[PDB]
Amino acid sequence: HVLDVGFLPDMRAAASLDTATFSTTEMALALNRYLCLAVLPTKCAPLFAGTEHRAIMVDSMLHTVYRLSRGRSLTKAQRDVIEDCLMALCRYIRPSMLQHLLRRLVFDVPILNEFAKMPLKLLTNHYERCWKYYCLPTGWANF
Amino acid sequence: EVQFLRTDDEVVLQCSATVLKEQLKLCLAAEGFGNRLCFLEPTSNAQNVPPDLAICCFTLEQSLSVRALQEMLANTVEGGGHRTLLYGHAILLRHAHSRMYLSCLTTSRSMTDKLAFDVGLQEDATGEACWWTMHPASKQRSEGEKVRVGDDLILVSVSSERYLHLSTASGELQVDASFMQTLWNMNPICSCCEEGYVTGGHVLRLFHGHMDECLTISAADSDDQRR
Amino acid sequence: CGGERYLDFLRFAVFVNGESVEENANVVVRLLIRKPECFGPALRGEGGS
Amino acid sequence: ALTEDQGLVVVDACKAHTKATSFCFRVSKEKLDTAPKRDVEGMGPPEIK
Amino acid sequence: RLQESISDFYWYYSGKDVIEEQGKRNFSKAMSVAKQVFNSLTEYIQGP
Amino acid sequence: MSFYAALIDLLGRCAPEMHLIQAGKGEALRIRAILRSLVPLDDLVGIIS
Repeated sequence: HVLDVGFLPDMRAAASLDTATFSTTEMALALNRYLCLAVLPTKCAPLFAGTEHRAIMVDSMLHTVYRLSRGRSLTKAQRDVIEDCLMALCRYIRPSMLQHLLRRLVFDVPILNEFAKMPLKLLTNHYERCWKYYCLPTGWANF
Repeated sequence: EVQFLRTDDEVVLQCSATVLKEQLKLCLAAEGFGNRLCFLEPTSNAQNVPPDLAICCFTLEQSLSVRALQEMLANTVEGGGHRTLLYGHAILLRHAHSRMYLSCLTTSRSMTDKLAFDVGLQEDATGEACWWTMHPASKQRSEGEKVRVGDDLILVSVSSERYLHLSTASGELQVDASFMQTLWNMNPICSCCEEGYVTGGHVLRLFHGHMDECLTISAADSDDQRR
Repeated sequence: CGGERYLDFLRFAVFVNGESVEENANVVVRLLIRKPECFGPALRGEGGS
Repeated sequence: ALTEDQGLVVVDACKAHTKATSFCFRVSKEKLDTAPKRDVEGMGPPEIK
Repeated sequence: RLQESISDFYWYYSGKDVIEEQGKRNFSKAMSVAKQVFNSLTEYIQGP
Repeated sequence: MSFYAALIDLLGRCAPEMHLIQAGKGEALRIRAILRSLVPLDDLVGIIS
């Protein structure tokens, strides 16, 4: 289902001030994405697309996001990072180069908390990443 | 006078349906040791050729109320009898011959895309699926009445929560408990017999002379072909 | 069209305050086996569509 | 049964005409017509022990 | 009808050891009505 | 489309509790078994996909 159902939204038909007809599909994640938030069970299917797909919507506010649904949508990413066994480096690159660095404080403070939860979940115990080894201190320096 | 269906009495289920615009005489049966699934035994041609009714003979083991049955279920850890049957009681049929109890089964047949639950003979009476409940067919009776002979009945499963049904289909008349509340007549084949006296169904050995003779067919592997 | 309105009222019986009441649900599921045997052989199972 | 092609013989079930196959007991070999039959739905008395 | 009803109530509370206050109150109400029908039944046959 | 979507809305909503009675009581198991039979799996996944 995460291979199929998550891929039915083609970025949810992201608005460019040319899409305000299928607003109900935005609210289809009220029930569809709630199951994903609730459940937290190798990379057999491409989960990286799902992580960055959620990362688009948490930051994006061009279409009317309906702020209660914005909190609802934030819960999915917040739940996904805890269960993830370090298969989000590709998704981890994007928030490093924005939010506090490239100032989007109106739509980066909750993302700032979500990113703040990332290093505490992993001490330097059973992981290593040379590309991510220098990215995080550079982002920490700039922020 | 009109008799009533007492417990601890032999009995046979019965139903009829039209295949050529005629009320065929039918009765449930099962072989037991072998194919455990039940099968239908026609008897309409009994005048011109008799049926095999030995397997068909069922027996009423006991009967009680639904709540009392649930208390028995909860009290899983283990007299005179002859209690008269009433509508709404939880009946318990038994195969007189095979000594295996009638029950539902978690199977399917004919690919109806729907529950069929082909009935069969469970090897033990333990478990709640073995029990069945009666209900009234004709409106002239109601719940709590003393059930008599001849009147039509609607047997219902306890655990399956499904009704006994004569399933007409392309093939032979299947008796899966799937869809319709078939009018199941209930024929008393026999009842409490007298001690030391002969009745139908009892198999016996014919003696001759004083004691030292017996009628028999010759043993197998013989030129007469055992006739 | 006629079925949808009746099913909407049947919907409102059960999800009272984000729950599912057992008694009405039980009676509904017993009754729903028989009378919705219509709507063709698709969902009845006699067909297969 | 008594199929009469050879005599008293044990025939198959699928050739039973219910008159050659049918039999009855008797109290004694004294010749009695036994014209008046009897019938009852119940058990009736026990005769043969 | 009352016999079958009250008999089923006994089976519901048979497994339970202690009886609820509400259950005993309900059962007492049923018992009082049962008493009145028994006396009314007696008066049809009192006197031969 | 609307009719079948409303029908499964009723059928999905009237599940036995969430987990209270499902963890031990028999009524929940019977209702869930009959519920899964009518609309079996590997058809929802095709329709949603």
